[PDB]
Amino acid sequence: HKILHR
Amino acid sequence: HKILHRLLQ
Amino acid sequence: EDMPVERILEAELAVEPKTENDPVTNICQAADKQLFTLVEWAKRIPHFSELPLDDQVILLRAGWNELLIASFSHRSIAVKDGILLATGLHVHRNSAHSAGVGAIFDRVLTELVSKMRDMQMDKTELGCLRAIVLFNPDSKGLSNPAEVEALREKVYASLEAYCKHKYPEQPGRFAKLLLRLPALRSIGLKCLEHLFFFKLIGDTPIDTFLMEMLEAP
Amino acid sequence: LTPDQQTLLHFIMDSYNKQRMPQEITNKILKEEFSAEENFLILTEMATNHVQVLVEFTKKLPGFQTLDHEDQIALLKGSAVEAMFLRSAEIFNKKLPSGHSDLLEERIRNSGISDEYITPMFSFYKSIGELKMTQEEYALLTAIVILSPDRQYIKDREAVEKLQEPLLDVLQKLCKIHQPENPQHFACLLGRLTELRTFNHHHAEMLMSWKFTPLLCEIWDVQ
Ligand SMILES: CC(C)OC(=O)C1=CN(C(=O)c2ccc(F)c(F)c2)CC(C)(C)c2c1[nH]c1ccccc21
Ligand SMILES: CC1=C(/C=C/C(C)=C/C=C/C(C)=C/C(=O)O)C(C)(C)CCC1
Repeated sequence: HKILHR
Repeated sequence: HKILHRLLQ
Repeated sequence: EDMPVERILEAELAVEPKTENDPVTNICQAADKQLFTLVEWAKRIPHFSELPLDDQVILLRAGWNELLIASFSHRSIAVKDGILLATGLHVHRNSAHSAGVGAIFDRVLTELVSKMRDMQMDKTELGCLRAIVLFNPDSKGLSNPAEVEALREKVYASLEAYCKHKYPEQPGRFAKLLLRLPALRSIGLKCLEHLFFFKLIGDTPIDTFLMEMLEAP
Repeated sequence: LTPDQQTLLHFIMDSYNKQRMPQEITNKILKEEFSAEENFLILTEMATNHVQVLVEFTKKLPGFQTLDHEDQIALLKGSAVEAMFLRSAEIFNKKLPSGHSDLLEERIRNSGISDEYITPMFSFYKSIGELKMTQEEYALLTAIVILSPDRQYIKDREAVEKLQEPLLDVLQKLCKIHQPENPQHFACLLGRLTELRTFNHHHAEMLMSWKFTPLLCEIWDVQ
């Protein structure tokens, strides 16, 4: 997901 | 308790 | 060893063979039938009956779900896109999806049935795995955890013993077997979630011994 | 154990050591007798910092980056919670001053989390404590937790499997070496992997039975 996806 | 206790004898 | 894998294998063979309308109800029917056989299976496992009585209660009451799932998943190697129940019924994948429970059903097939087939898992290995699941020291409120843990280590030793002699050109078979146990735990916890829900909405014939396993004692 | 296996270990060990020292973590909780609801803020922060160092640790695993870029997300949020408990267990069982050990235990118990969930933890921490694990065994076992092929939404399971294999062989050999006293120590270890799945299962339910940072909402599926 958002943060975690880079 | 009832069933399990029993079969273990 | 002091944990003979043939005498564990005997317990596996000496509680099985039977040839011969909702999906979930049929599984719950089978689950109840097989809980009775399970207790007879547990005594046949070395040093089990020799433990305390309230300890045998806690082990079986803690791991019954994983153990039964293990033993029907191995039976279901023959069948494909499905599961073979102890009552001689075949529950097909597609029939599982429409009854609501496709997600947990497919995980059983991929992580247990398929894996068991692909590594051609034999009945001795199944029994040793189940014997480990049975001897769970982590079980809550059990009298002497060290006794349990000790018995588990004897099974480990012996299952390793058995794997090196029977399959010497697979050094990492012993580990690969042991890695089914976590996947088994995760599925078992998900199947108990589902069952607690199915009990509490009322819609499903839950017979006596399956009911007893689900009600806090 | 082979010089190729032996050099693979060193990258893990190097990568693992970027973690906050146990003493740092220890210090943050046992320093000031905290408000029950500020213990939440502290624990929240730790877990957030753990996730950050964990992501970095996974990136450098051979070869984690060859995997599908949506299976990396599956692997991460499928193992984040389990990774944490293993690291807590590592921290909790590291030797402390006289009385500090018990004081830590009771401060965690005084955090609003239920005894339902707390008693199982300290029993799991006491469990891996008695395995007298080395730092290396910890880090290889954490790596094996992360590269677990049976996580949810894993589009390509067979890829993950073959990444996990190498680590298991090293961990086997290391177990022989560091503990030939306990001949079934390797198996005893994989045993703990199982027990970590119950933490994964209940975590969601634990938090919601008594806020969160952005990264935690995401990787734990909570709000
Ligand atoms: C291991 C490092 C990374 O610290 C932790 O993350 C946590 C460790 N946890 C610990 O038990 C723990 C153990 C030993 C320690 F020294 C410690 F500081 C913390 C778990 C828990 C569940 C209390 C927790 C932790 N974080 C939480 C966040 C929310 C809600 C709960 C938590
Ligand atoms: C996996 C599965 C479930 C199983 C529950 C249990 C505990 C089953 C045991 C079955 C036995 C014991 C069959 C047999 O012996 O043939 C439930 C319904 C929750 C969800 C859908 C499929």
